Amino acid sequence: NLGTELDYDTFCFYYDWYGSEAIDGQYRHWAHAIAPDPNGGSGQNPGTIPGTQESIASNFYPQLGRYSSSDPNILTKHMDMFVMARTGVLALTWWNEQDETEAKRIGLILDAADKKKIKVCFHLEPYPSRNVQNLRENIVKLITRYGNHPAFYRKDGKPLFFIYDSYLIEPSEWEKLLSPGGSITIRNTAYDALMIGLWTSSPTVQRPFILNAHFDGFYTYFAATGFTYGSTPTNWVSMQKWAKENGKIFIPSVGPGYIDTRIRPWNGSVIRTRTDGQYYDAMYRKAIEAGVSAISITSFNEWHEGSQIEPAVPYTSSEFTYLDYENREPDYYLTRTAYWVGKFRESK
Ligand SMILES: OC[C@H]1O[C@H](O[C@H]2[C@@H](O)[C@H](O)[C@@H](CO)O[C@@H]2O)[C@@H](O)[C@@H](O)[C@@H]1O
Ligand SMILES: OC[C@H]1NC[C@@H](O)[C@@H](O[C@H]2O[C@H](CO)[C@@H](O)[C@H](O)[C@H]2O)[C@@H]1O
Repeated sequence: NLGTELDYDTFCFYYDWYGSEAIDGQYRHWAHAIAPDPNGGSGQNPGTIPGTQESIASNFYPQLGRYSSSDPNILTKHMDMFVMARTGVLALTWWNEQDETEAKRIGLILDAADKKKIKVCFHLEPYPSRNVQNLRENIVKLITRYGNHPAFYRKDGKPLFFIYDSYLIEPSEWEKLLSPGGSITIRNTAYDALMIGLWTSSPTVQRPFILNAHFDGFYTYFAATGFTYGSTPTNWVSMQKWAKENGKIFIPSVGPGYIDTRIRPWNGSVIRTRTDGQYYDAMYRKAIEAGVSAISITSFNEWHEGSQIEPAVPYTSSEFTYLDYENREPDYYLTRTAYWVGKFRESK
């Protein structure tokens, strides 16, 4: 009873797409295309970020440098950072890449997590031609391949998946997978799981979707307050009330800030400034105050979107002057997370 234990109802969104030239053949994701402006006309030549030491695809700079997500020693350090933050579940981005380098990374992550008693669940992304049939096939593959790993997450005996952009699939399709009567149901099978869909817009649209698709719960993802109805924290009390009334699990997503203008220069309206951690505090406070049973954190290391709690350091190159953690130390967002985990556990 030290107040330092991992919390297993706290989920931190984790990305394993970073590479080094040495380990992966390229500085993967540190190099990144610059997205054209959706409202910016037809002849755009936006360019790319080369992913050199001076110029990486983030408005911030990692304390660990241009790391490889395949590097066992980087993984060990990340797991130690999870321990520091008291975040007991790593929610791994999963893009269905069906290649051996990804299979290797997933094994390394599970192994490194287990050494620190961290758990892993999968964040199922909108991969090409994703539909309920191949989703089932991939759920089967993941549970079969990893269900016996000691680090594989379970809640009251069930695996848990977050489904990004779930709303892109019709409720009549979801019901085949998620209804107890569905033609390809996972309910009452070896592959049953808590399915947590992405709540985006207004209750008028989202309430029937969640009910008719038979999702077990919902999350909101976006670190930038106000980006969607779901990511507007003043809605969370109301959202929790509905969740409780309808037997659903609400897992609001909290983040320390947002900025993606290195890769999306036209997207400045979505910037949310960290102000020495006050933004993080405000958002985490709203989640706890809503009376939820679980909280998700956006993100551990989505460096592109500037939502990361992973330690960042001050850096000025000839190419760019990076943002940093201002008056706070590089590990401030890890220790502040630990602080909020404590408060969460206090009132659970
Ligand atoms: O405009 C860039 C925007 O893209 C991403 O969000 C998109 C999508 O995933 C979401 O489902 C909807 C919800 O309204 O919005 C976009 O279409 C995110 O990367 C976001 O942070 C970013 O601003
Ligand atoms: O994990 C859910 C959701 N979060 C924000 C992004 O990480 C998004 O993925 C895409 O955008 C990133 C850059 O922010 C890009 O590098 C990646 O290729 C896209 O998939 C993700 O689905």
